[PDB]
Amino acid sequence: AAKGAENIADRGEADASDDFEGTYEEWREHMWSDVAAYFNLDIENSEDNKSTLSLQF
Amino acid sequence: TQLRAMAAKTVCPPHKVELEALLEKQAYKEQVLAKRLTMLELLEKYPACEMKFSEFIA
Repeated sequence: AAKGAENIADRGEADASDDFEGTYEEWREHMWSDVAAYFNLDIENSEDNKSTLSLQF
Repeated sequence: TQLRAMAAKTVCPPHKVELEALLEKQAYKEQVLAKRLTMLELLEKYPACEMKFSEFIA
């Protein structure tokens, strides 16, 4: 940023010693939206709904 | 991901509300991560969650 930033989404932190998936989750959802509104996007928030899958035996 | 998969196979409406409650940031930290609550223990708690073995394993 002290070199000309287009910081579209504030940094996010993960503490391995506590709740790394909480924070990773917070930063992520906030993140997609920051960039969404920014430009636009392709899956919002929509979805991709391909909760993908496979199992057959 | 595991909780959503279970919620989606749950035909116990209040039981679906509870599994979804666990997705919230605070509940997830305090009731899932702090106590190390597993998918297996939730399947035992919810015998009418229609998840099947092959979806479990995967």
